[PDB]
Amino acid sequence: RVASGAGLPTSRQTTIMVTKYSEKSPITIPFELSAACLTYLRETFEGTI
Amino acid sequence: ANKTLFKTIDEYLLRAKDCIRGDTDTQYVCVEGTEQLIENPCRLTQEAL
Repeated sequence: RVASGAGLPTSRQTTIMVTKYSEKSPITIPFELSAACLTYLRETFEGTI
Repeated sequence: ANKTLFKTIDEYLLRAKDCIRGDTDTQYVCVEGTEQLIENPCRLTQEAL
């Protein structure tokens, strides 16, 4: 605020209050495997090379 | 306004300034203090450009 000279209206106090909010934006990516991959990952048939 | 030179330029600095209200679409004269006076050098030279 700035003090006023003669003849000019003096300025009053003010209090200004504002609010802000967040936002959301999820992301997704898939990956897929074949049943043969899942079989051969666990199972070792007869152990050959 | 036809005083001596230095009194003339002092009167130009103080008195010879108009004011126009800047809120409105049409030009209205303002009263002292509400908004600052406008320098107009044409008033000293007494010419239009």
